[PDB]
Amino acid sequence: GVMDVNTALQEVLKTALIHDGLARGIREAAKALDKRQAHLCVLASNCDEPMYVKLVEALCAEHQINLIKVDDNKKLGEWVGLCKIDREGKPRKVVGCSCVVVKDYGKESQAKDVIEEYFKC
Amino acid sequence: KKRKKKSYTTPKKNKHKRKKVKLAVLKYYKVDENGKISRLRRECPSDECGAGVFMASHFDRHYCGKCCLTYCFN
Ligand SMILES: [Zn+2]
Repeated sequence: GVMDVNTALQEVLKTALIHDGLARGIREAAKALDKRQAHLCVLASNCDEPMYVKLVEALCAEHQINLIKVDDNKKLGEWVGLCKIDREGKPRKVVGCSCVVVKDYGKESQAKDVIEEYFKC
Repeated sequence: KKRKKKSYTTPKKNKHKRKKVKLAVLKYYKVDENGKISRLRRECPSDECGAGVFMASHFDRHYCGKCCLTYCFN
């Protein structure tokens, strides 16, 4: 029923992870942005380094790509598969670019659609 | 059958340890106060070396690292 951003993001990030995409970390996410292979950016909050977040806003703005501002980067690490080991490990991933469409070539779920619906307004 | 006793030739060659650099902040420069990023490093002019990759700037010459393409300052 309800598919708010904070629950469709997990679905879209996972579904991308099965089908490549998901450029994790500031490096290679900046590469996806400059190379213009990106379709969605997920910047995490509570990032101490101001230059980090400011530069990723700059990249997204100039490249005209949507930007999601989630909190608790560790949760982003869970979502993008950085955790592994059941539910242990958990490195922070405070930025991620969803290459080859917001969704992936495997499936086109409506959870992808809610993202663009929320971004249109 | 005897021990090597190779202390004559060197005292063990040290292996290379890559120096840890924090981030790639020095490459891009938004800080235009108007969200205008300026790239502080050249980019590579090779086919598989598009906008993502950059080229290093030594005291002379420009070096890629991916395709090892070099442009001397001169
Ligand atoms: Zn190159």
